[PDB]
Amino acid sequence: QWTDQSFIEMMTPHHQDAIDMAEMALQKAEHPELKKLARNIIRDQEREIKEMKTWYQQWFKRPVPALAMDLDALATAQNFDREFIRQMIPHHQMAVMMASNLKTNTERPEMDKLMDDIIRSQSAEIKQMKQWYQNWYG
Ligand SMILES: [Cu+]
Ligand SMILES: [Cu+]
Repeated sequence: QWTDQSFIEMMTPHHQDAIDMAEMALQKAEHPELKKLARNIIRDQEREIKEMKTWYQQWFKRPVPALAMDLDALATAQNFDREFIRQMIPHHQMAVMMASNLKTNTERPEMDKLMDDIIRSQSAEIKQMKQWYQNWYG
């Protein structure tokens, strides 16, 4: 059962990985649909990281401590877009399934709004990537 603290500790680098892949995609992606996604992942998940880091400080009197994606496998992948989606889909799935779990445990209104946002946007992005993968590679 996830608590507010351990969730943020895990979700922070998880979001950071997505941002890092999305930044790489601004350079290496071919399909414009993918770059529009990346620009959204960057904007929306940097904002959530910033909030998680803030809340963590406010609630736990210290910054988020530190110590799932393979960015070198993506960098040297023969087909960037295919490997982006192949990694970003299950990555988003962990986010969704976790956000749903914490949703029924947390008592903080900040986390409850955050869970809904994750569940909402990331599920939608999954639907887009599934569709793109079918059109480009199906
Ligand atoms: Cu994340
Ligand atoms: Cu993701």
